[PDB]
Amino acid sequence: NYVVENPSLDLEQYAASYSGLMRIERLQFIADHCPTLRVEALKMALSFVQRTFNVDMYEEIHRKLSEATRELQNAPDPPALDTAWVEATRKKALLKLEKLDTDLKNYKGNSIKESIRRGHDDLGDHYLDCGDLSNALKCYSRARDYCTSAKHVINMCLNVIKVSVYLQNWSHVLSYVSKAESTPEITQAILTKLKCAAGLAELAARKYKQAAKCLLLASFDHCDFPELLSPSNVAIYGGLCALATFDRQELQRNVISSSSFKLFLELEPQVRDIIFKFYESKYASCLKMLDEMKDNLLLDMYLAPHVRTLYTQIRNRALIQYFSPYVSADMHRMAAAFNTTVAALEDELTQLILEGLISARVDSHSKILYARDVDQRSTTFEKSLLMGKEFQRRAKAMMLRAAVLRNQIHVK
Amino acid sequence: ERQINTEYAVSLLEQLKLFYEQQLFTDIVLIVEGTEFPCHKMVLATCSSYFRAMFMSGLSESKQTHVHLRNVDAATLQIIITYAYTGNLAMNDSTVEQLYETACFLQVEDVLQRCREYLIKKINAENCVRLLSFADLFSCEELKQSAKRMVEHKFTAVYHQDAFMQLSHDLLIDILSSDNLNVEKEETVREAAMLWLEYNTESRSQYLSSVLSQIRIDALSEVTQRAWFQGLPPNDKSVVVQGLYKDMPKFFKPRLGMTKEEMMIFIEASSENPCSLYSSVCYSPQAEKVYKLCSPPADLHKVGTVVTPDNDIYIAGGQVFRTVNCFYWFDAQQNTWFPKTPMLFVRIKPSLVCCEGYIYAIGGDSVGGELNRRTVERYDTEKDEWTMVSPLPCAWQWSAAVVVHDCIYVMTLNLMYCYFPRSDSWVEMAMRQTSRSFASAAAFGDKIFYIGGLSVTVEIYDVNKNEWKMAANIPAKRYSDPCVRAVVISNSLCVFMRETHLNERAKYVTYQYDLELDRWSLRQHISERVLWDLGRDFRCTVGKLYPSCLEESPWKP
Amino acid sequence: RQINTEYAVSLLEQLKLFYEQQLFTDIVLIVEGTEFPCHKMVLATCSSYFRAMFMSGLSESKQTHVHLRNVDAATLQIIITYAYTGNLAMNDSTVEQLYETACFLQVEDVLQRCREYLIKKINAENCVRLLSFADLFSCEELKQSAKRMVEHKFTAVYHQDAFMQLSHDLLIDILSSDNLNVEKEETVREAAMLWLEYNTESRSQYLSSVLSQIRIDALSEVTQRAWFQGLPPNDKSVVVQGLYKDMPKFFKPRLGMTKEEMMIFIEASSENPCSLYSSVCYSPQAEKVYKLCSPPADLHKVGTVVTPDNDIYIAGGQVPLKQTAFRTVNCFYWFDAQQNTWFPKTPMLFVRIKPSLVCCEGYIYAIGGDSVGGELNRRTVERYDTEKDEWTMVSPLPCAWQWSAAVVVHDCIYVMTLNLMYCYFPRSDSWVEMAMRQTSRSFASAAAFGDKIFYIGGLGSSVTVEIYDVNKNEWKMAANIPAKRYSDPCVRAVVISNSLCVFMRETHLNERAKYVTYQYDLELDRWSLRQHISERVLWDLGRDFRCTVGKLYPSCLEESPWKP
Repeated sequence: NYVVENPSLDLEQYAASYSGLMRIERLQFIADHCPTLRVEALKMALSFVQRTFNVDMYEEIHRKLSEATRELQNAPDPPALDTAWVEATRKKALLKLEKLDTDLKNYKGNSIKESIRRGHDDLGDHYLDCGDLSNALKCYSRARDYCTSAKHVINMCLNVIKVSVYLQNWSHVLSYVSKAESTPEITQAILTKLKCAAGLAELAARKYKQAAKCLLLASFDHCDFPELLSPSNVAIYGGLCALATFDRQELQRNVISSSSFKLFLELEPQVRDIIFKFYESKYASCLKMLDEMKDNLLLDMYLAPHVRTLYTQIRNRALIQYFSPYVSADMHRMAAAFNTTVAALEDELTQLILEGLISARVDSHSKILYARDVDQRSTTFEKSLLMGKEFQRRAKAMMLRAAVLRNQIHVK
Repeated sequence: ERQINTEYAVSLLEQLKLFYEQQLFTDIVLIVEGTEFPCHKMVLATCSSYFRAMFMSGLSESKQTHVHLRNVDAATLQIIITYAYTGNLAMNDSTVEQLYETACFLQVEDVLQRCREYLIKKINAENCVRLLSFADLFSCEELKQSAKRMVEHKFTAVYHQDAFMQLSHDLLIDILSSDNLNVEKEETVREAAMLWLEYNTESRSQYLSSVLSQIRIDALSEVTQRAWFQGLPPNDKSVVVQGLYKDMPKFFKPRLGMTKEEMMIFIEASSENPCSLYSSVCYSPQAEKVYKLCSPPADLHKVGTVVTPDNDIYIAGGQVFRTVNCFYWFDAQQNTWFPKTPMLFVRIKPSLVCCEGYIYAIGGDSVGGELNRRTVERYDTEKDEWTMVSPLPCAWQWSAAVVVHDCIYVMTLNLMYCYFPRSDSWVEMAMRQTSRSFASAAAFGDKIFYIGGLSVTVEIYDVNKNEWKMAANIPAKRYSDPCVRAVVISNSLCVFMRETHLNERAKYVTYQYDLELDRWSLRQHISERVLWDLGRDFRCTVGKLYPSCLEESPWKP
Repeated sequence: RQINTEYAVSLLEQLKLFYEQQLFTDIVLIVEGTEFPCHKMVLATCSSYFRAMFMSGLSESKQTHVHLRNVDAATLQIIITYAYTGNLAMNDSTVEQLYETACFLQVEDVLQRCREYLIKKINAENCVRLLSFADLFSCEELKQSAKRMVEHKFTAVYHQDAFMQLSHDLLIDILSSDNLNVEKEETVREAAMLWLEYNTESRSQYLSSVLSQIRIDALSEVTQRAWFQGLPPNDKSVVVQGLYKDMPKFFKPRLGMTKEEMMIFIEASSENPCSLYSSVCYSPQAEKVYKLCSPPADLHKVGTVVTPDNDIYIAGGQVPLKQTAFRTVNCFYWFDAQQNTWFPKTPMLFVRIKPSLVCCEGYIYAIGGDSVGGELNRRTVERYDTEKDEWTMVSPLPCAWQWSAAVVVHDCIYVMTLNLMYCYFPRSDSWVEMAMRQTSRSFASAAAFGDKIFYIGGLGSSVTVEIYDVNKNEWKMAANIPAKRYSDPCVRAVVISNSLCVFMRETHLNERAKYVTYQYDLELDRWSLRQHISERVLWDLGRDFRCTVGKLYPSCLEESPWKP
C-alpha cells in the first residue's frame, strides 16, 4: 500500500505550516509512513503533543517513540515519558475544566442562549485540547441548539466541520458546509473557508471533479487556514484534481478565471509547470515532474490512496490528448514522448483501447498507432440489422408466450 | 482509614445546602444589625474555631436561640456562611480586607489561609502600605514579611503615598531602620521622615525622639535641626539637648541601596556541571567580575528578557520540549523568582517590551493555529492582567522589538511597524534596503541600532528623520562568525561581541562606539580568567543588581 | 454537574467528628434505654419522618428528649451513622429489620439500597419470606420481581413452611396467575388442599374463593370428598354450595404444561449483517425455529449448562472493547424462561473464554476456559453456589488442558481432553486418574446419557465414536456414523427423549450446509434416521455454535421471521 522509503521531506516547514490537532495527526502519519525519518518526526511530534495537555494519544506516541529509540540502539551497534507530567497534566486539566464546567452549569441556571452556546463551544475547545473528540461534539452539539444569529450559525458550522474531520465524519462536514452556504443569502471572506473545507472533505471522500471545482473557487485572501489544510497543499490538491478531471479548455478557463489559483500556482511552481506542460503537449517533462511530485506527496494524509488513482487518471488523460491530433502516430515517437519503453507503452495503449476513449488501432509491425475513424453508416446498418434480428426473436418469444397462455399450458 | 467520597460526600453537601436555602431545621439564628441568618450549629462549628466555643461553653449562650453578634458585616458573614455550606469562596478584589477582618473575629482558619494567599499575591503597586498596616493590625507574619520586603522597595519608589502617613510607630521603626531600603541616595529617606514627622502635632513629636536616630548620622548634622528650629513647640529645652546627642554615636554604616551597580543579565549560558543544560549569569562592567543568577524554573529554557525603567526583570514563555505560558519576576534581594499571572498563549522566545508602565509581548509563536497569525499581547503591571491589543500587520520570525520615545517599534528582516499605544494601531514605517534576520536591535537615545544579521551590518534609524543609513563595519577578525549584542551602557552606546574561528577559542571583548566617529574604540577586553564560554542562544540585557544578594560564580581561570 | 467536592468531603468528615465526639447535640433519641445524641440536620437529610417530627409545631418541637418506640437500637445506629458517614454495611441477616425501620422513618435512600440488596438476594429458600415481606410493606417492584421468581419456585418446592402463613389475597394472586411452571395441574391442586387443611375453619370462607381460581377439571373429581371429611359438622352451607357451584370460570389449560424438549443454540449466524451473531433454537416436535434473546452485550465465546431443574446459565465470554477488538469479562447471567431476558448474577473471580459449565449437586462447575492468570495453576476450576449466590474454588485439576469438554455422571465431574481424562470427586475434592483413549482427537463434545460417556467426533471433525463406561472404566469403539464422503460434518452430542441423538450438520463441495439428526441405537450400535431437518425452516448457523438440551415455552417465545 503506502509506508514507502524516500528521503528529502522538510519536516520543519510541514509541521509549522499546520497547527492544532491537525498538525498532531500530520506528524503521526508522517512518522508512521516515512521510515529512516520516523525518529525526528516522532521526537518533534511528542514535543508538541505534550503541549495542550493530551492524554491518550500521548501514550500511543510515547510508546512509538520508545520503540523507535530502542530500534536506534541496535542498528549502529527508549525515552522516559516523565510520568510527573501525568500527575501535573491531570491535576491542572481537571481543575480548570471543573472551574469552567461550574461556570457553564451556573449559566444554565441563568438561561442565556448565547452564553450557553459560547460556553459549550469553550467546553468543546477544551475537550479537543484534552484529546476528547466525542466529548467536544456533545458540547458542540449542545451549542448548535442555542443559536441566535447568522454568525452564531456560521461558527457552529465551522466547529462541527473541524471536529468531523478528525472524527472522519465527512458527511457531517458536507452537511454543515451546505447549511452554512445555502442559508445566508448565497472584506470578511467567510465563504472561502467553507469552500476550502468542502474541497478537502470531498477529496478525502474519493471525489475529484467537484473537489477541484470547490478548490478552484477558494480565494487566496483566506491566507492562514492551518486548522484544516495549508495553502501549499491546497494548491497541490487543486492542481492534481484539475489535471485528472478538467480537460484542456476546462483547465485553461478555470485556472485563469479564478485568479486565485494563479497565486496558488505561484506557491507551487512544480504543479504550475506540470499543468503548463500538459497544455503545451510536453507530457514527457510533465510526467517526470509528476513522479517527483509522487514521492513528496504520497506521505500526505488524505492524498496517499487518492493520489495513486489521481496519477493513474493523469497518465491516461495525457495519453488520450497526445494521440488526439495524430493520424499516423509512430509508437516510437509516442514512446519517446516519455521515459517509458516501447513495450510498456504498447501495453498501456492496448489497455486504453480495451477500456476506450482513445479510439485507435495498434500496428505492431511498424509500431505506429493509427487512429480509428469508422464509417457511421456501416455501423448504423450493422446494429440496425442486429436490432431487427433481436426484434424478430422477441416477437417469436411473445407469440409463443401468447400461444401457451391462450391454451392454458403450465406445470401443475 | 477508609474515607471514600465517590458520589456520597457531594450528596451530603448538597442535602445540607438544600436545607439551608429552604430554612429547614435551623436551631441557631444570627442577628447582624437586624439581618437574620438562619443557620446551624454544626456547620458553624467546623468552619469557625470561635463558633465551636460559641455553642459549647456552659455559659448562657448555649441555651439561647437568638444570638446578637455585632462588629461583623452582613455580607462578609453571608459569604462565610455560604462558604461553610458550599466551599466556593468566590472572593472579589475589593472586600478582601473586611472578609479577613471577620475571619479574624469568628476564627475561620480555612478562609484565613485563602485570604492570606490572595493578599500575598495581589500586592501590585499601591495597597502595599495599606495592607502592611492591615498586617500590622492583624498578625499575618507571612504576609507581614512579604509586604515588608515589597513595601521596602515600592515605598522608596513612590515615597509620596498618603496611606503611608497613617502608620504605627513600631512599623515605621521597622521599615525605616531596616537595611533593605532600595534608595540610591541617603537624602530621600531623610526628607521622607521629615514630611512624615511634620504631618501632625506633639503626639508625633514623642515618636520623633525615637525615629530620628534610625538613619545615618551624616543626615543628622544637616539642615534637619535648622528646619526643626522653626517647627519646635515653644519653651522646649531638654528636647534640644537630646537632639544634639544624636551626632556621634549609633554606628554610622553604609546602606544597601547604594550598591545599585549597572550590570548585564545573561541567560542560557554554558553550564559547568554536565547535569544542567543552561544557566543564567551576570557581568559587572566596572567591578570586572562575573556573577551568577538562579534559573527561574530551573528546568525550562528559551525565555525572553525585559527591563523596565524601574530596573525590574521579568521572564515569560519558554519551553521545558513543551511550551509553557508561565510568568516570573526576579527578586533584587532574595535572589529568587516569584511567579505572576501566566499568559493566555504559550509563546516560544517572546519579545517583551516595556512602555508607559505596560509590558508588551510581540510575536514569538503564540499558538500558531490562530486565524490571524500576526498577533501580539500586552501585560498590565498595575492591574496584573493581560489585555488583547491590535494584531500585528505582517508575520515575522526571529524578529526584534524595542521602545523609543514612548512608542513601540518592532524590527524584522526588512520591515518595521510602529505601534501607537494611545490609539492601539500599527503604522507602516521605513523599509530596510538589506534583508537580514536572526539579529536584535538596541534603543539608545532617539536612534535604533540594528546590528548583525544573516554579520556586521550597522544600520542606524532615527525616529525624527525616519531613514536608514550605514555608519561603518565593526573591526573583527576574518574567517569568523561574530555574535553581536547591542545595548545601552552608562548612557553610552556600546557593543558586546564574541568571535569564533576554526580550531580557536572564543574571545569576549566590548567596544565603545562614537556617534560622529562611526568607530568602535577598544573600551575593555573581557579576560577569559574570569568569564568562560557562554554559547550561541544566550541573551543580553541591561539592568542594575546587588552584589551582596547575588553570589560570585566559581570557575577556574 | 456538581459543586466543589473538596469541601464536600471536609464538611462530611467533620460532621462525623462532631457525632462521635458528642458536642453539638440538641436532640437525643431515647430507644429502649439507649442514648442516641445526634442533630436535627442529619436526621432530616436521610429520613422524611423527622421532617414531620421537628418542623411540625408539636410538643416534640421544643422537647429535647423523644422516646422513639417500635424500633431497634442496631437498626437506628446503622441508619444514623449512614446519615453521618454513608457507609451502609448491609449484611445478609439484618436487611429485614433495616427495611422495617426504613419504611417507619420514611428514609428514601436506604429504602432503595436495601431494595437493591433484596432484588439481588431473592433466591429459593427466601422467596416466600420476601414475598410476604413485600406484601406487608408496599414494595411493588420487589413484589412483582419476587412474584415472578416466587411463581416458578413454589411450583418446584411447594414444601416451605412459610407458605402456610400467607394472606388470602396473596394466595389468590399466586394461584390464579398464568405464570406457574408445573408439569401437571394436579400439584397446584394438592398444594391448595394442604394449605386449606393446614388451619381450622378460618380457611372455610377462603375455600369458596381458592377453588374459584383453580380449573374445573379437578373440582368434580377426588379432593372434594376429602374436604367433606374436614368440613365442620352439620355445615349445610358448603357441601350443597360446592355441589352446584362449579359451572362457571371457563376451564383453560395453564402455561406451565407448555415446556417441550428443545435444542437451544447460541452464537448462531446472524441473519442481518448489522449484528455479529444471534441465538436460535430448534423444535424437535413443532418442527420450527424459535428466536431467542441476544447474549448479554453480545457475549461471545461462552458456555451453557442446563441444571436438572431446567435452568439456563451463562458464564465467561468476551465483549468487544470500545479491525479486531475484544476484551474478556467474568460476568455471569441467568436466563428467564418466561420473560425472554438474561438476568445478571454474581460474576466470577477470573475471566474465561469458552468455559465448560457443568451442574452437579446444585453447583455450577466451570472447568478451565483460558483463564487470565497463566500461573502454575493455569486451570482455575471454580464452582458456583446457587443458594448463597457466590463462587467457591475447588481442587485444581492435575494436567493443564486446552479445548476440553466436561460432563457429569454418577454425581462426579468427568472432564475430557485430547487423550486424558480425570474424574473429580466432589465429596473429598480430589482428582483420580481414569482410562486413556487410544486416539488423539480434540474440538469435540460429549453427552452424558445414563452411566456412559459418549465422546463423539474430534480432530474438521470426523465420525469417530469412543464409548466410555463408568462402571467398567474403559474406552471402546462402537461404529462410525454413515455420512456423505468428501464432507465436513459438524457433530453435536446431546441427550433427548431418553435416547442418544446427534445434531450433525454436513456440507458438500460447492453445496450449502444440510441439517439432519440421527438416533443412535444403544444396543445395536447404529445411528438411525430419526428426523430430517428441512432447510425451509432452519438456515445456516455457523461453526462456533453450541447446542444444549433444555425445555422452553413456545408461547413466551416468538417465531423468527426469516426466508427459507
